[PDB]
Amino acid sequence: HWGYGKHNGPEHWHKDFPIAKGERQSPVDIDTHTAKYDPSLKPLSVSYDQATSLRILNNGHAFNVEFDDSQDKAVLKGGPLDGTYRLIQFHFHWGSLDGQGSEHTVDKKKYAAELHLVHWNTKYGDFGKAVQQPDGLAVLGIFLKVGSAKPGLQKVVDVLDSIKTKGKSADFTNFDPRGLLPESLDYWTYPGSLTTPPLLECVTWIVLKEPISVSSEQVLKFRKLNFNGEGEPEELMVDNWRPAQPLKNRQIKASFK
Ligand SMILES: NS(=O)(=O)c1ccccc1
Ligand SMILES: [Zn+2]
Repeated sequence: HWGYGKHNGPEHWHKDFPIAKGERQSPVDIDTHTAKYDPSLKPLSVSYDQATSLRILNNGHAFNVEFDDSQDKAVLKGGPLDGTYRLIQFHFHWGSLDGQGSEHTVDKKKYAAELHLVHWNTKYGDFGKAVQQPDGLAVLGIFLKVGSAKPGLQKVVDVLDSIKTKGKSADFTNFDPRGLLPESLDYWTYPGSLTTPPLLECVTWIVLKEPISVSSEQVLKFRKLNFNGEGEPEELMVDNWRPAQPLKNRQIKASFK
């Protein structure tokens, strides 16, 4: 099965998932000087006040905080998006060291980690149908740098001990994802894909320019998670990021002048 090891990592994925070499793969390097301000972008609206988190799960690749998406509770609208996109889950990608871990890069700079808030287009009824559409998903990406602690992340950090290994889950109700955002909503946007198999080309990426700061201690606890299941040889869950892919026939647009 696919993973992030030398034997099953990003360089191998194309053998099971040929779209890995496709025309709109993610992540990409964001060359800030080539990205162009787009006046046609509408104001971005992140509306998370009624979010209903449910559970946190170690899926053997990362951990997902899952939300109730049976109604328009936490939604993303505006910006490059047509219509309403509902939050279904968030997760992170991170490194073994502070100098790597992000999937997107900014002028080739790698951040320590990257948060993905995953949303599906409500016009398609469910997530499964949405991933059969070129505009099925919107992922809000947020970079993490190591510095001061992020208070809104601590509840996540403290529950990780209970989901150490693949397949473990825990209740995670009443978590407010608003606490994971930076001050500014300035962003870059481009059409791309899921960054893990099945690598489906359904995503409008919205990558915030301002990183959030998290403490060394917070990211260290991410690195104590395990890729393996309980009772199996320990393989630390680190470096669960795909590197930047060819931009090909795409333009990255900026929300800011
Ligand atoms: N990593 S990502 O593109 O946000 C992703 C989201 C949902 C499923 C698989 C991958
Ligand atoms: Zn992701």
